[PDB]
Amino acid sequence: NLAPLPPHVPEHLVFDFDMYNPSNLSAGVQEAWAVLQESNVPDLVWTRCNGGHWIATRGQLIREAYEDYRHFSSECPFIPREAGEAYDFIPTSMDPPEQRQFRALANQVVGMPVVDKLENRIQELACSLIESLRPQGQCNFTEDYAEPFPIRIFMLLAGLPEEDIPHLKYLTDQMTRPDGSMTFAEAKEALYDYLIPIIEQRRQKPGTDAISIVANGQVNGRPITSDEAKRMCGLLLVGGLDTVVNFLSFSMEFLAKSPEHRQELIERPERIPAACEELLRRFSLVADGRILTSDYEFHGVQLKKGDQILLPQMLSGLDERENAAPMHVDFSRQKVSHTTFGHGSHLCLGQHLARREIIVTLKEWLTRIPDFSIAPGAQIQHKSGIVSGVQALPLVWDPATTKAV
Ligand code: HEM
Ligand SMILES: CN(C)c1cccc2c(S(=O)(=O)NCCOCCOCCNC(=O)[C@]34C[C@H]5C[C@H](C[C@H](C5)C3)C4)cccc12
Ligand SMILES: [K+]
Repeated sequence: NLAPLPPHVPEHLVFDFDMYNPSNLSAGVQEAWAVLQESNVPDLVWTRCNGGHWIATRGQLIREAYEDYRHFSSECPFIPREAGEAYDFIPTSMDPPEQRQFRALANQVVGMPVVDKLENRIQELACSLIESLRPQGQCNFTEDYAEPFPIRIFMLLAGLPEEDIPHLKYLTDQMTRPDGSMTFAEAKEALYDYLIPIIEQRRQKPGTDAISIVANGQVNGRPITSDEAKRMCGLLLVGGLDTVVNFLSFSMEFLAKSPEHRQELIERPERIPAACEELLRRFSLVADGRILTSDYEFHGVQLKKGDQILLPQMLSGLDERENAAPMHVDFSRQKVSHTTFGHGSHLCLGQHLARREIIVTLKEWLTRIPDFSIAPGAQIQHKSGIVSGVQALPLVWDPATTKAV
């Protein structure tokens, strides 16, 4: 489905990349996107897929556009446009300067100080999940560890009850794993519908959970509205789910296929934080974007007001112009540059929580289950979109090589 080429887009910049079903996807999703960085592909191209939009293909342009919020607005951040148009999460759908105070409030509840009182539940959570799988000699890592882990952490951050996990999980999957049964807007309303009463409850009777802080916060002078509070809690919920689920999956798929990298981390556990950083670069997975606020020439290319531009956070660290031999994982890589957590005013607020979740997972898994493999005969399937991922991750190990800890 190739949308008619707008008159202002020259034909030499056309490259019909499909972000939801890239060709060569079977070879790995990062590799599928990296086709945009082969030598005969311009720094900035137009695809007619998914309604028609620009794609910046190089770290320098991706970073620049993310810095220039005046021209590249978060008001419509998703492709296709209809999804971008409905989306009203806070602060991701706002531009500076109104975004600033909402980001400050969100930061209180997911920021670096909060990551200390949570560490213990994160550690405990990772250990009991791993210990439950360890004697089986197999799991589907995506389903059995990756999925339950971040939602359980969010419940403890937001002071919500465990029994709600399955309902909430059903709601969020309906939003981010579309089978096409309902529109983005439709799924989002279903989600808000759960959240609306909880905010009502916690505005009248506030506690000390993240939802209570948000719903009773002060922004831009005055108290936050119930509408604003819902739009914030919606994003605090979903922001840390698919990203962490899919990232851990990519990481574990790599370690399962790489005994030498496994052993490196087993022999030298102090290298885990650095290995986390290099995996973050290599298996970067987010791609959202911006909408042009005005006509604007960007690196020799005429962009038109209302044009959408995909600015793939994924691509910056895969750019061979900023990391030599980018497809190779080197835990001893000396200057690891990436925009995996974004760039500019919307830089991931959960990046510190995310790193703890990743580092704790790797530390605790390698200690209990040092030697594991991809199940024999399994072909690992990837999916591509705004948050790329792993369909399933069947792993196997000999329980006799494991230790209860
Ligand atoms: C591997 C894990 C994660 C990755 C790769 C990731 C990636 C990103 C990216 C690329 C953005 C920028 C979006 C944009 O500019 O439009 C972002 C923003 C954000 N992230 Fe994450 N994220 C992760 C985990 C988390 C977690 C655990 C949380 C906490 C619940 C979280 C909360 C947020 C929030 C609230 C924003 C919006 C910041 C703003 O608009 O000012 N993220 N993340
Ligand atoms: C034109 N056409 C026929 C169509 C074709 C193809 C698909 C279509 C879809 S669609 O169903 O594929 N589009 C909806 C998919 O987007 C889900 C992502 O939102 C989840 C919330 N995540 C964040 O807020 C995040 C905000 C930021 C950035 C990331 C990571 C994290 C932080 C959380 C996302 C809908 C309608 C039409 C479609
Ligand atoms: K919008």
